[PDB]
Amino acid sequence: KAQNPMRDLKIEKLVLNISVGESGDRLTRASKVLEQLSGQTPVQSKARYTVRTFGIRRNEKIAVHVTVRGPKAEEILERGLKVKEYQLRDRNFSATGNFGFGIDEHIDLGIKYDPSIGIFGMDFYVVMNRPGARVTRRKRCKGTVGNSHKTTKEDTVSWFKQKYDADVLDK
Amino acid sequence: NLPVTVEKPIPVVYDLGNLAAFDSNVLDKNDLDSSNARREEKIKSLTRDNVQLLINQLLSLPMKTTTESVGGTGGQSSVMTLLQLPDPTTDLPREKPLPKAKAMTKWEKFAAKKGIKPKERAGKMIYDEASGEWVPKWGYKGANKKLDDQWLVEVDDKVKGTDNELIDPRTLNRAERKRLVKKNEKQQRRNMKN
Amino acid sequence: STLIPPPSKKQKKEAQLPREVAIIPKDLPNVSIKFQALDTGDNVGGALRVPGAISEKQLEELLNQLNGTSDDPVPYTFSCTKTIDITDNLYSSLIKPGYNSTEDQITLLYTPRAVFKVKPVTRSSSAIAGHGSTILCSAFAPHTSSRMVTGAGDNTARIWDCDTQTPMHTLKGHYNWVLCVSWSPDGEVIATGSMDNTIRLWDPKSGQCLGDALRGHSKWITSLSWEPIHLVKPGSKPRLASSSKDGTIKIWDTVSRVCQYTMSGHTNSVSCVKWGGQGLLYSGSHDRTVRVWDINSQGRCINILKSHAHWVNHLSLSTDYALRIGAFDHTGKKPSTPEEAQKKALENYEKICKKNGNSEEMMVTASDDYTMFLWNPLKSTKPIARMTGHQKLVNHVAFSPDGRYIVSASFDNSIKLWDGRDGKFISTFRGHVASVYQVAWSSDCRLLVSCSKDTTLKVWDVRTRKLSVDLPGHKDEVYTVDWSVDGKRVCSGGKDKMVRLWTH
Amino acid sequence: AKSSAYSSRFQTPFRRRREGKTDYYQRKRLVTQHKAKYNTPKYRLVVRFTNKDIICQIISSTITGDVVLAAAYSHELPRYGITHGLTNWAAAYATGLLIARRTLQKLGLDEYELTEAVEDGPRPFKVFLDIGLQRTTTGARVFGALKGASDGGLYVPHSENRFPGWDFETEEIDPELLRSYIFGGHVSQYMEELADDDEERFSELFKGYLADDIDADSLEDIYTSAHEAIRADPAFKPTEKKFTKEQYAAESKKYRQTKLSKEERAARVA
Amino acid sequence: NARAKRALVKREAKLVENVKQALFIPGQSCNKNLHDIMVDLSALKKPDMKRFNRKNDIHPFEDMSPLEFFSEKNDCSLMVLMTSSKKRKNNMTFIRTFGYKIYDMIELMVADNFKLLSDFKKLTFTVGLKPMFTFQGAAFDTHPVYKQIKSLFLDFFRGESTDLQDVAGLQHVISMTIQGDFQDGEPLPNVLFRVYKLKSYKSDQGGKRLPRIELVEIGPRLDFKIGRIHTPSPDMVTEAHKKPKQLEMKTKKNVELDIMGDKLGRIH
Amino acid sequence: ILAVKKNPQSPMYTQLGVLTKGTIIEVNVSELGMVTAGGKVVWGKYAQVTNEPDRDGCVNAVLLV
RNA sequence: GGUUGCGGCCAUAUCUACCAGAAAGCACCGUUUCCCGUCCGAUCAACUGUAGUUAAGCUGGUAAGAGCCUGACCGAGUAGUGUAGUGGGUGACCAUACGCGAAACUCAGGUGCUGCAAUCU
RNA sequence: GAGAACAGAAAUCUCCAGUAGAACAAAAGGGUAAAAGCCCCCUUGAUUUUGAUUUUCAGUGUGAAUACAAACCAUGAAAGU
Repeated sequence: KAQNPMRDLKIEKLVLNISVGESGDRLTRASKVLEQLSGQTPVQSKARYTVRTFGIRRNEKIAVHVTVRGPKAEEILERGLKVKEYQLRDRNFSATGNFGFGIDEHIDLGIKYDPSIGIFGMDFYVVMNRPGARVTRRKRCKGTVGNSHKTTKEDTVSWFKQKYDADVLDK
Repeated sequence: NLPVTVEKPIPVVYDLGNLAAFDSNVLDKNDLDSSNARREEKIKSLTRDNVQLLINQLLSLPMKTTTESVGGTGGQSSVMTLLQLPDPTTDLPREKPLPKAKAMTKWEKFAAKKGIKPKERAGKMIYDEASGEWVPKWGYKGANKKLDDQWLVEVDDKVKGTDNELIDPRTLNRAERKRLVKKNEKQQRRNMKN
Repeated sequence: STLIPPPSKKQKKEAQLPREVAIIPKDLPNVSIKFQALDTGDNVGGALRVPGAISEKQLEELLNQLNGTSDDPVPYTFSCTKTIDITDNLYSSLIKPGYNSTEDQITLLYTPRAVFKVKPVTRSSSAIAGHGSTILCSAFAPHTSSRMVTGAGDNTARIWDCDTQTPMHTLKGHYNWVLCVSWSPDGEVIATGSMDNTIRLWDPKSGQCLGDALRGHSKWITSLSWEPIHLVKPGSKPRLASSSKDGTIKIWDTVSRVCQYTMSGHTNSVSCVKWGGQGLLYSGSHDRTVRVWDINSQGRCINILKSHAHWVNHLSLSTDYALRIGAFDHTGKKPSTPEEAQKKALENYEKICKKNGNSEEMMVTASDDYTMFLWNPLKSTKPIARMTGHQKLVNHVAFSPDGRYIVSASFDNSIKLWDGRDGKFISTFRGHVASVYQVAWSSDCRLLVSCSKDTTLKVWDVRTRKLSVDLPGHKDEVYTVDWSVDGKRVCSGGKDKMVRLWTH
Repeated sequence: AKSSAYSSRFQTPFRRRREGKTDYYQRKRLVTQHKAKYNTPKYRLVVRFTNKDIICQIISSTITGDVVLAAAYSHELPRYGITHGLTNWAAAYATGLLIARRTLQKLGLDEYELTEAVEDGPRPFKVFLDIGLQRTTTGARVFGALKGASDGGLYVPHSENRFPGWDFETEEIDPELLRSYIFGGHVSQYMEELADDDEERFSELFKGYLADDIDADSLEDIYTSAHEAIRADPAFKPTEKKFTKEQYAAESKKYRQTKLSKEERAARVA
Repeated sequence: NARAKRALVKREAKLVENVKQALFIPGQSCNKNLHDIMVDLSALKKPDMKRFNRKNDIHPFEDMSPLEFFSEKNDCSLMVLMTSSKKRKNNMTFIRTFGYKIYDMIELMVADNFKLLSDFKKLTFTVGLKPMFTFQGAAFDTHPVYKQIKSLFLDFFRGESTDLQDVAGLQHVISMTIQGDFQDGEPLPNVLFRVYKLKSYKSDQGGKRLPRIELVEIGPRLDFKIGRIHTPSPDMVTEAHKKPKQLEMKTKKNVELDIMGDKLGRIH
Repeated sequence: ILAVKKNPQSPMYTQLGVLTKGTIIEVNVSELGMVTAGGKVVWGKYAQVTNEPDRDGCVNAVLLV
């Protein structure tokens, strides 16, 4: 069951997110640096609500995000872990097996700083699932996933321990 | 080679528009009772004879042929031959009553009295003199709302000495247009009430 | 759209009234009939009594039994002479109108027919692009309906695979418009005569050019005709006769790629040349004359036929379909050896040529004097008949594959159907609203297709003498239409630079 | 934390919608809607793709469940000479051609109905294309099967803006690229490109072609021979069955779990 | 909004009415037999059928307002209420409405000796084509109750009315026969409802234009006992059988329209 | 000529049938042999008058194609 | 008997949790030159059935689970609800004959049937 | 409900459950979930034009309004709408 090659946990997708709130030159530079870091054009996200405290109107631009898959996503993930000095908390993981973390200064990832670029923080989020994750996503005969094949927090912690040899910090 | 000439005591009447036949002959209750074992064969044979007569009538009906091909409107192409069904004869009640003609409105009575003929209504496009373009006279990008977007409007002298002096003439014209629209709606609801 | 007048109230009442069923009475007596062959006029069996409950199939089998050829019966169609055909049975065809009764004798003329049946084309199989200019000519392969050759105004021809309706080969040797194309009756080579006063030969399977062009004409090629296979001795390839605007008919031996004979009698442009089945060449030219040359007499002009007052635009022979098809049939079966091909082509020619005693090959000439002339050039120098009635020039003319009907397509927006023996007028196909450019028979002689200046094709049923189906789809004038040998496909081309394939 | 009220008030969809393989919104317009009220029966050419087979079926809707009139599969293509790539564009074309020729042969159009008493000649067979839950894309194998059936001789109403070779800037098609896709020129082009670029991937892919010594230039020839053979003999041959119905039933019932009686279940409870 | 207006226009009255819709309502007491018969008749009626799934406390001869509400909500002019009781076993009530008001009602009971559509296991016809009809027994022509039965079933299964009919669609016939003739002062005989598929064979006596017909039963065979009747008023009958007459050209004396479409007048 | 569709001067002149320059008229085009893409024969189309018939004694028009 | 494609009836078919499935089929699964689409070949599109796998998907078994369904000569012809012979009583109301006519309750049980085509050690 | 720097109850991203408990109109006692909701592509024609047909007007009775139909038109691979 665990010895079967079809239950292995892999990187489904990696989402790089920047939620800058105010739209303009800073949002454009965030989209530019995400394009630099991923090699792909990012996508904006429309405003969902309107709050005077946050100063955001309806249908405004707040954030940008990119999804990366494959060896490029693995390279970006290992750059993020290299910046994170290989120390992950147990609260970064969640019940569904995916995990995220925030980087406050993106210069250490491998991008030379420029005075126009400034300082940007970004959110890494890694989604974990086994092969056969398209059963819930294909057009024809859409179906659920059984519990045994489902992804659990303890199993993805075990996979991370096997892969990166990093202690899961309780506190 | 079975015969196709059904012989009946009482001649069957036909409603070819409804694809129906009616024979008013005598049926034996002992031959049609549920006790018998040949009752289904009797029913099948009676229906067989009536359907034979009906199909003979339908195939004796006049036929419509065409020379048009497929891919056009109509449905019938050159290879198809269609029976021309007559109007149905059986009287059937309608689901809803006939649409009553709406009574003449106040405008219609006035126009009849004054002999005003209805408008030709060729189109909604009018020629704007200041430009060289044809524009809609109402509706989407219509020419009835150009004063709303006019860059400069002269304030009329008659507005002086009134509390409407400081109000935008564009806003005043929008209010007057909306009042005219609501007056038309109220007149229509009055005609519906009457 | 202008509509037919709707039925009135009284007509609707009569329609609601019950109908009468046409049924054969069980007490129908016997009727005496005489079978007479339409082609030969030979009476068979004298007069014989038959019951009134006969069918067309049973009458056909009875006639075969009377002849004594029951092992291999040959289908027939029966008519009574007005001349009214037997549709289903004798009672409902003749006795029901009451013109011929059970007491009087009924003389039924029977005509042989084709065992195969061609379904009418009713829709466009495909619209295929590829030509850079207007399509000027088109033809089908004699052996198969899957290959079509089309010559256009972009100085090229195309070979189209009609199975997938996709282009297969491009023939790019000429420098000017490809005015005519022709597939060899053995199916081995395509000849293209062009506007640049040249003729080229192409291998179709490889889509290649057989060496160099056939040069020698000073004006553009007007028509290409092939030597018949049934006259070509086995082990040899048929020669190519070619007419041109310069008034000459050149004969080309293609194995040696030489020009042998140069007929020169015409004083104006030759409209068409035809290679008949008795070693003769018939040429129609704008000098208002028809010249008959003998290939067995060194190409000398045996006859000059002068009855037209204007250009003879076209000419057709009674055996034209057989000479075009060679040794093939509607089945598409290929002969084993060239000797077998020669014998089979001989039989195919003979079936049409030698009937009712002596072999004859009638000719029809359509001219610019709004008329046609029907000739029998071997027997007499005078025309057999003059066919008049068209208001404008007769552009195209064609004998039926069995040679019993003549169809003329004219510029008066009409087609006229005439009898193929005496040239007497039969009927007028109307429905085109512009000039009819050309026409084509089907293999079983039952259906006709015509292309017009009005951007439409029209398929007509010869038996009912009425329009069968009207096919639009071309965006411009249609210049050429052809029907396959097996009667499965129809190709059309014109000014819209597209090839339309049509099928049932 | 679903409650009894939720489970009682739940309104389940149809079975074919739960295990989604039937689009009822499309199907009701396919079956119950008519352009004219002349009562002409409708037929569907259903085209479906598995991971290893292509299914084409001519189906007439019936009130007690629809009935298949004629069927063809891509696993019958090795019989006609196509043993590799049974789920590509050319395989779809071959399956469409096969089902078209087989239907025409069965109906007698080319080599006692009530229409024979009114008309002299038979109508061309009209079927409407049914694609199910498949994306309509320019160059899809379902439209390849459509092209194959149309060339075979069935009348399927269609426009050509989804065939390969259709230019997007102008409403025109490229029959050269269409013929390349018909005779597998794209697969042969990939075969040559891999053979010249990376022998490693051409070792994995197209291994059977190397095993059978089938060159990258004979694909058109074998497709042409398959088309000729299909047109020559389209009649369906059922596969000769090694074992019988009862034998299959017994052998499968040996593996399927038997039923346990209510008394046995109560004994297990107590 | 535009879709709502289009739905209202489709619902509103017109000179040429659309096909009557049939709504199948199960009652308080229902059975598998009632469900099977309702499914078979809904197959015979569709695509002009709508079916309700829950149970409804409906008594047609005690309160018409739920039926009127259902008819007005679903825009259905034909209604079939399927209920059961000891007094009336397998009761099917056929309601026909005029202008969302109860025009007439018949109340029949299905006999226990019914064969379903699934029992025959025979090939059937294509979905949604109008059938042929045969009515056997002079009571359909003469007696008021059987007059109502004939008109009701013709209206129920008529479907679309057209002036052109494809011969390839002459598939099946519905036969209604009266179980033996009767006299005055006698109980009403049952009505037998049958469905047959046509098979045409060459006759060899009437030529190739007149074939021979044979029938194969598809079901469901039904024996209806005529329990209860509710008749419409004469004014409602006249209002329902009025004609629009806007469609027909007015017929003027001595004026005709000939084959070429010219208006001609006659003088005497 | 079949009808006077639109006189540009006035609808009154349209309904009187005035034929002046610029007037849209309907003309029978049966002899032009026009056929629709659907196969129907066109025998009525629109033309615009391009001359002054009161000045030159004749009506000249250009078809609107 | 399994499985697939197209269906009818639309929970006896649904939800939750374990186990089983030989063959065939189905599916996960490999690649991105081609036609095609996204931020992402994840979905869609194309190619090989070639590297593998029944881990899921799919089906079946199991559960005094939730839910659903069906027969009752079970409630019950009861409650309820309308007319009546001059039936009473100046009284607030009631059995009676004829009509129409339930649900709550109890018992017996159940957890998918089927139409067309093709195929499987 | 689980997680993800600023970012907490309310800003942005991911997973799972989610019969609609949202958003459109009506006042359902059964409206709509591979939608009738949200987003995208195409159409800007929508006051077309023909009619011996229905109704009304006219000193300009083969004109115009009006009803109905048809030919078109839009879109889609198509069924169709």
